[PDB]
Amino acid sequence: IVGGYTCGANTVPYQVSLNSGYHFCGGSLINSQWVVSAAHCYKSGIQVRLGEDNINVVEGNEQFISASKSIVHPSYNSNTLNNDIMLIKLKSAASLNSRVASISLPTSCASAGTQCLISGWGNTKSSGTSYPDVLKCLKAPILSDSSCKSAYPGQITSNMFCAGYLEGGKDSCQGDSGGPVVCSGKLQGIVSWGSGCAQKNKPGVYTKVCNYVSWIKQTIASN
Ligand SMILES: N=C(N)c1ccc(CNC(=O)[C@@H]2CCCN2C(=O)CNC2CCCCCC2)cc1
Ligand SMILES: [Ca+2]
Repeated sequence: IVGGYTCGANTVPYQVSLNSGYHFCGGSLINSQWVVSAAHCYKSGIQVRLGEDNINVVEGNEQFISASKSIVHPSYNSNTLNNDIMLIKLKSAASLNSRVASISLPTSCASAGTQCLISGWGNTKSSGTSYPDVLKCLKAPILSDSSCKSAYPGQITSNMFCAGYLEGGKDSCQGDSGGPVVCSGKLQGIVSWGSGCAQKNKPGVYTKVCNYVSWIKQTIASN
């Protein structure tokens, strides 16, 4: 997150870190057995880390649980990042508490202009690199689809939306991949892609979660 702030420990209790020896992606807890992340975060050997604030210090509220199964969206296209969404099953159910909580799925999509919270452990610099160890937060509005498509001609699909600031300085970034965009109490996006980070007229592009709720619900019910 570039241009954001320190959230504070466990103030985003649905935020997960995916670990394969190291943090490599975010995710969102949607019930005690399942996480949703980006398809481009797929890899073998994932451990889900819940209850995290400093990802390099054991502070006392963590739960580390191996994934038993990954399900990348059937229609994910890695070349275009269309349908950039993936479900991860936990080997054992998380113990849900005030620091380890699920986020609700949308009943409908969010409107342009709605303010959202984006969070993660990704790079905080727009030029160069610095990775935080505690969780960072950013308030950002959803942008109109027209502004989104003008920024990225021919590359935006119905399964994507932009959020952020066209003037630059505030955005998600590498390492935030797979993490949540929460608006009005619902998971509406997943950190997916963009051009650089926090560059002018290149806002963040997010997987449009409201298009996948039926797939998510049916998939979790059958797995
Ligand atoms: N909001 C931002 N500025 C932001 C930028 C980048 C990321 C991390 N994501 C990535 O780097 C992803 C995953 C692997 C390939 N990624 C890419 O973004 C590669 N570019 C795609 C492919 C080209 C056609 C349109 C799609 C964009 C996360 C956030
Ligand atoms: Ca920790």
